[PDB]
Amino acid sequence: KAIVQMAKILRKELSEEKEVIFTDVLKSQAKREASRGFFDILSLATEGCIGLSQTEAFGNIKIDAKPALF
Amino acid sequence: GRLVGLELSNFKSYRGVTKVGFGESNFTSIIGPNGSGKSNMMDAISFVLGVRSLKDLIYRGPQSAYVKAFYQKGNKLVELMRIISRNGDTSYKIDGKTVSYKDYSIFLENENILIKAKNFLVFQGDVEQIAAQSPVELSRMFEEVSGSIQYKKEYEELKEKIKILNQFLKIKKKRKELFEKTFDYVSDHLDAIYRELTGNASLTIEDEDEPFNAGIKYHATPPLKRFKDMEYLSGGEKTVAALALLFAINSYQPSPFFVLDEVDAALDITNVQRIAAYIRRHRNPDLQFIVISLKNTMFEKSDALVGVYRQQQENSSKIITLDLSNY
Ligand SMILES: Nc1ncnc2c1ncn2[C@@H]1O[C@H](COP(=O)(O)OP(=O)(O)OP(O)(O)=S)[C@@H](O)[C@H]1O
Ligand SMILES: [Mg+2]
Repeated sequence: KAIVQMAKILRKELSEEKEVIFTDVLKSQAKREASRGFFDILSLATEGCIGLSQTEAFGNIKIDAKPALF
Repeated sequence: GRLVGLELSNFKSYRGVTKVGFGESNFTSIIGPNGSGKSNMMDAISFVLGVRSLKDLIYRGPQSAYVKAFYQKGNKLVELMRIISRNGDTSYKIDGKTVSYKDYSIFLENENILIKAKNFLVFQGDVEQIAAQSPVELSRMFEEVSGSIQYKKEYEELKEKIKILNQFLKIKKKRKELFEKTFDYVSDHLDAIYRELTGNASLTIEDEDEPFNAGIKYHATPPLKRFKDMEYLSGGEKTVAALALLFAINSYQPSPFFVLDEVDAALDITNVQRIAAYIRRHRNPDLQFIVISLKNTMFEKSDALVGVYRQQQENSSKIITLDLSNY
């Protein structure tokens, strides 16, 4: 289950900062991986553990934490 | 042409205003968890295009909902819009100016989007049927895709009456030639496509003189095996046979894009790979593939991704996009 490995890296980083960019979270793990992580966020946002926001078409995805992430 | 993007307004689970940009992707996968609202997104595409496979659309905690599609017709970017009021009254618009469903249907019918045949939209859970349908049904579809179905009424009227016979031969010659104009092409390209998705497949007319008055027997034989009746094929086998027919039939008057829901649900990891390979290998500015898959094997190979997620507080689906052509 990778939705936990991703929840972990985010649960950490979101305790040392308010905002986190998707590209960065991927960064700290080293294309099949980008998509894999992308789904993980979407999953997490749906469960309610995370917040998502994007400004432009294919711009940056801002990830913020929610009380449930913990 | 290409489907550049969409704009939904209280469409289904898409409360408020939602913008979806496909960018220059010619292979986009709409991914997200169960219940997030991916199929609703396809329901929106089929909705703007006409298609009747109503107030039950419109979001539910507004009085009307609308969907806009930004089609790329040459240099210009056309805006196709459709609205539904809570009473059921729909309205169509093109580039902002209201129009009739006839003018609308034609615009699309001219860009090869036959909302009649729906042969470019495979809804969730329906892929295997394209193969498993009955010969009579397959025939009906051919009649529907070629256009030969039009002469169906008149042909029946004049058929019953029995110099009134020349009016019957004249029309028979059209229903038949129009039907063959499509069938022949499809038949000729069917086997190559099936083999690529692998193999051997074929179509067979039953009533040779009047093919439209009988079944069309579809035969597919997965590789290392040897049978022909769809009855013997397994779920994954039936799926692949279906995707081949689906693509063969569209090869005649190529729709500009496909919207496939969970077509890969019954597939091997090997087979998911072949479909993904095929899609990637054939996608291009003229043939765009919008796929909804839960499988990484599938969406990994995409050009871009449209991620759908829920936002429980706000009780609405949401969208975020990612371009995979970089990774
Ligand atoms: N009129 C509506 N108003 C608000 N929410 C709606 C409406 N119609 C449907 N929904 C919601 O949308 C969900 C269905 O979304 P779909 O588009 O089927 O999701 P999905 O991502 O396709 O899921 P699968 O097929 O299981 S992978 C349901 O769970 C509903 O709660
Ligand atoms: Mg669905």
